[PDB]
Amino acid sequence: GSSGSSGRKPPPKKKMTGTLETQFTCPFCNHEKSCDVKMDRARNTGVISCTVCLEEFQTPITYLSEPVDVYSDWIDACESGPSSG
Ligand SMILES: [Zn+2]
Repeated sequence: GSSGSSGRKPPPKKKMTGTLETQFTCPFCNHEKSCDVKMDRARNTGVISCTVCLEEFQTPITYLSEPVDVYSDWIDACESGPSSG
């Protein structure tokens, strides 16, 4: 058959994702950091919203919960999980 080989493999540049910035992608319109997560403790209910399509969602949260989790939930809640309240 065929073959050559060479080797050598430099390390990839450092690039991580800084979560917990009250910002997340919107699966509805998808316009990058364009959403705000409202963590209401008194009511223990996190409400998310968009800044392009004008959307909003509500979900039960707690002190331990994070502003990054609510985002994920909103996804499954839309693709399959109609919340009532
Ligand atoms: Zn949107």
